[PDB]
Amino acid sequence: AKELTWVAIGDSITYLNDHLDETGNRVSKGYLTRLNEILPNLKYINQGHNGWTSGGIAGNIDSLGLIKADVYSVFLGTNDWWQGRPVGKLDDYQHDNGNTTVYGSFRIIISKIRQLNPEAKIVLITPMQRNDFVYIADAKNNAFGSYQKKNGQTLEEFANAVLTIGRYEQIPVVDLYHHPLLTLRNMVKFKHLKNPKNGKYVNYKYPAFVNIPFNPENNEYPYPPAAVNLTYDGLHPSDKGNAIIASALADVFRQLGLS
Ligand SMILES: [Cl-]
Repeated sequence: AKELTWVAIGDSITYLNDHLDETGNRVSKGYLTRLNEILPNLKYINQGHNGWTSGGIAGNIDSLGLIKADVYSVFLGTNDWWQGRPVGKLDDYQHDNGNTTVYGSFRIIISKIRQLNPEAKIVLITPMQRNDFVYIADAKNNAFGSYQKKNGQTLEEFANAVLTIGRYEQIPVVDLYHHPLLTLRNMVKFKHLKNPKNGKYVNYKYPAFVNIPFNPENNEYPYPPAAVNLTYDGLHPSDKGNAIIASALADVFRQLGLS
């Protein structure tokens, strides 16, 4: 019945597929679930680790319980960007300079996959753009969007590194970063914020909201249900976001002959 085991390696965007309560139930189907609806012979294993960088994945690579499978996807980098990890250069992927850059981490991860199954298909997924993130369970956990550099690096540099590794290895890449539907303006409808001039709440869409302070101690959660668009919190995909991701991933799986 064309059954294929698919290990999905990732961060919270992958993790949350099977923990919808952690989205505040804003999401009903994650991208693994949706991929499987499109390609029902693909049997996912969720190796998404909540909050992890590619550095964390690579650094713990022998302790994740990774198993032999027919196809692996790797969807990492957004947390590396936020944490300011150096992207590195292709040389860090080609040679063992340690788990000290994103390129280095991908070297470790792809090498492990090939150890597990030298015959397995591999797909890389670039980070999606992200707007201002506010954690639904604790608003003190927040981050600015990818319109701004973090530690001198753009999120686009991380997407470009993934694309470069894909080209070097002749491994297909799902480019979410440059996906024409996955734009900053469509991440959230508005941020619900106090107007500094009068203390009253106002719906500020993007890019207006970049100019309005958010104080999590003096402001309700700034992304009520009405704010959901491609994400429910600035960062993590909504049902709509997950559908677009799953469709893009399904196209690549088809091209690889996995359908
Ligand atoms: Cl699972």
